[PDB]
Amino acid sequence: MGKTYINTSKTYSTPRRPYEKERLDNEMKLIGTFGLKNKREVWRVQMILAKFRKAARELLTLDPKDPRRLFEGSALLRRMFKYGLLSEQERKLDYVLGLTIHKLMERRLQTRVFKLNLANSIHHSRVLIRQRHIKVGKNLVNVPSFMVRTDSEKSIDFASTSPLGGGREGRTKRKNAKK
Amino acid sequence: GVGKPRGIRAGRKLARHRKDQRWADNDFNKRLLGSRWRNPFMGASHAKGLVTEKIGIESKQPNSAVRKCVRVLLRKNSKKIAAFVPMDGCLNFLAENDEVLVAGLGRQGHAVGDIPGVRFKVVCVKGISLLALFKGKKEKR
Amino acid sequence: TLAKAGKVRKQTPKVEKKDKPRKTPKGRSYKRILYNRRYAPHILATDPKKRKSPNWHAGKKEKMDAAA
Amino acid sequence: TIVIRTKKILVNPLLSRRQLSLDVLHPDSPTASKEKIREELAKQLKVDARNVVVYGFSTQYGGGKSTGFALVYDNQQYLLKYEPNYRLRKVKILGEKPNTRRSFKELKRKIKRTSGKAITKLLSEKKGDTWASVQSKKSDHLKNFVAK
RNA sequence: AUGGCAGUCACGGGUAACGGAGAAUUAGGGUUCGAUUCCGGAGAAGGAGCCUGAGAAACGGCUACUACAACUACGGUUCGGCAGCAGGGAAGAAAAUUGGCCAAUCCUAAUUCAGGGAGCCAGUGACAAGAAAUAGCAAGCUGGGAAACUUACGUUUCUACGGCAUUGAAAUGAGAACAGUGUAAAUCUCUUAGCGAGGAACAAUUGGAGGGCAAGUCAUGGUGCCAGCAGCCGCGGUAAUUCCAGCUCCAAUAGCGUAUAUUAAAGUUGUUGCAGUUAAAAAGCUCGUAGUUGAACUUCUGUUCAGGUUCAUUUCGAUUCGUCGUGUGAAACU
Ligand SMILES: [Mg+2]
Ligand SMILES: [Mg+2]
Ligand SMILES: [Mg+2]
Ligand SMILES: [Mg+2]
Ligand SMILES: [Mg+2]
Ligand SMILES: [Mg+2]
Ligand SMILES: [Mg+2]
Ligand SMILES: [Mg+2]
Ligand SMILES: [Mg+2]
Ligand SMILES: [Mg+2]
Ligand SMILES: [Mg+2]
Ligand SMILES: [Mg+2]
Ligand SMILES: [Mg+2]
Ligand SMILES: [Mg+2]
Ligand SMILES: [Mg+2]
Ligand SMILES: [Mg+2]
Ligand SMILES: [Mg+2]
Ligand SMILES: [Mg+2]
Ligand SMILES: [Mg+2]
Ligand SMILES: [Mg+2]
Ligand SMILES: [Mg+2]
Repeated sequence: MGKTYINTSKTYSTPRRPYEKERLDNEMKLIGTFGLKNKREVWRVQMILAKFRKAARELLTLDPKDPRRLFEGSALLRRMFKYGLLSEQERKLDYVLGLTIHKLMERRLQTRVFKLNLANSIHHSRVLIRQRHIKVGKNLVNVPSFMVRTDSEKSIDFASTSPLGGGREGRTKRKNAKK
Repeated sequence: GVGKPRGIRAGRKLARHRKDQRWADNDFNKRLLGSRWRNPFMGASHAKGLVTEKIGIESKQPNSAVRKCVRVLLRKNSKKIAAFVPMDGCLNFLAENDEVLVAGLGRQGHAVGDIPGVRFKVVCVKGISLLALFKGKKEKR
Repeated sequence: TLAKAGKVRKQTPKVEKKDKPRKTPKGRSYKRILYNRRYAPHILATDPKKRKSPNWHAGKKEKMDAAA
Repeated sequence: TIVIRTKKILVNPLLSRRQLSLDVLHPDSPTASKEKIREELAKQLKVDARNVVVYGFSTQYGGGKSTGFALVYDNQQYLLKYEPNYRLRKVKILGEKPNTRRSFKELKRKIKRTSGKAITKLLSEKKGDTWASVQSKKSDHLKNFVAK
């Protein structure tokens, strides 16, 4: 008797033109710039940027004093702020649109750990936030595709991880036989 | 004005007109006339069958070649089927009377440009994907 | 015919495959290598109109060394 | 060692107990054993350990913090009447949980096909564990226990 | 008594049609589905009849018939109906264990303790959805470079960098595990000690490389309109860019081909938004009830007051990282 009720949702987005010379070129130049793994990821991001603009357009369709806009518009922006996509001095909705996927990509646990000199590379970082080598907030973050919020961008180290805690993984297996 | 009538009171007219002038579409006319159900598979995507005999067919126009084909007998349907056996050595696996799984070739209707009156592909022998029998390291009986 | 089945394949001399010298990294690594061999700034550097074909290296040992 | 912070507490005079959320801090050691958590709590409350029952725990994805809920009963004599039969076998007070299903389903089989005469007899053979039995055992823990 | 319905489609027929809530794609308008967790309906092998009850034509109740299932000492009998669960058979392109429990959600009863294949647990499970590893760092050699040192191919250095069957130790889940958590119990996850990675390794496939459609200008081997490819163009008849295969490349990547129905591309069914001389398409021509479509007039207008609104500003008071108040003019609202 199976009656699930949790919800679906695809984070993907397949492109119409399957072999756009110019499009693929950006996806790769992107995957290499952000240490991505598969084209999927790149679409996952575009799909997200979508929900924002589709909601920006949806709101721009309103009177400037619409009970709805006034409330949802602000709240959407407030969120662009917590994730730091727009700077204090970029309120107005119209700005929600001029958002580079390149900008939204930069606010990831990946893009951050590297740009925080906390790693030797855009890649080095990638295996790190993987091996738990990175804690955020009061919790530990394993998933490289974290949406790093402004407020907590301070709290990002390695709590009780070999590079702060007490290592002995490859070390132990190493020194014991040396004798 | 043009042919179509532009009255706010004449919706009915436009409506019936579209429902009518719409039969001119084959795609429409097709599914609308339970045509899909009358084909050999009875709408189905695939069909099991027994090999009635391996026959060969000649290529058409600018091509000249011996195509490999199996005459199959579909199970519940019970029809004579013309089925093209894919890749190279393929027919060398199809033993007469074995069980075969067939599917169509690009939209049920025109066969591949080359073939004559064949509308089907053979994908399984004794319930063993052909591709599998085509690559050594896979399967064989 | 019939007995003429697969005449081709039967007649083909089975050549063997070059047993992997090392390995082919599968994962972000492969996509990485590609990024490097082609969209890395040194190739986007020289004219975008005079940059080579991602397979002119048809495996030609003579032009393989001339490039590297 | 550990550090516990009590979080959300209610006072239920009905079942005579206080319900509270627990947040164990074990930065270093692995998840705390209910047992050990039982006493570091009883100490902060200053209540007999066996009158404090802790259930349900978690452990945030590697971080040394575990959330859980516990219960404070005033009279172990209340605690014994309220707690579930399964929580008792857990403190090794009630005991076993033998496989009823199968046989009960089979007796239904026979009984449904007999007249009172034998039925009674059959019934004198259905896998034990009466509620009347559960009580006598509950009762024994009652008298035989006293302290704190 | 003789009406009731009908082209504003009766009556009849089809529906691989149970209706909704909704589902898939969507510039807008649309197109196609809704067996299937909610609701309502219908039914329990087909069909009719009934007992009982507050309540069903019930159907995990009964009676007869049609077709069936089980036992028989063949006299007779069945608390015989799985479109409840678990399973077989059958059909077929096609769908899991004859498991566990009453612990949670609720239900039922004389009812705080009893029963419940509702339901929950677990097994099977790439339907499908979420996150995500198959490597990271550095030395050295080296290509690049590059900034330099500077009339030439030479040294310093550094760098977006980039290569290697050369180097080196750190890192780490898979894995496998005493403990703890969790559980009705059990499995698993999660926390975590002892153990756990260097090349056929602890692992990427699938599908292509003439055009559309991203990627071989290999002077590669075999085949010779044969075998075969090919979605459509077309490949193939001894020097094949499409076959067989090697090599190297490309694409999506724990996924990727294929078949079929269906959405968009389809302004290729068009209300928005088509076409109609010659490409398909104005009827040979007129009349004409249904239908569709219909000319212009009826307090206009002015004055003044007021509330905001805006906008303008040879301008005023406030605040800052962008608003308010004040005045005019103006319009229009009211
Ligand atoms: Mg660790
Ligand atoms: Mg042709
Ligand atoms: Mg019981
Ligand atoms: Mg009808
Ligand atoms: Mg329907
Ligand atoms: Mg229902
Ligand atoms: Mg009703
Ligand atoms: Mg069943
Ligand atoms: Mg229960
Ligand atoms: Mg019960
Ligand atoms: Mg009574
Ligand atoms: Mg399950
Ligand atoms: Mg998945
Ligand atoms: Mg255990
Ligand atoms: Mg090495
Ligand atoms: Mg391949
Ligand atoms: Mg091929
Ligand atoms: Mg080839
Ligand atoms: Mg050749
Ligand atoms: Mg495709
Ligand atoms: Mg058409």
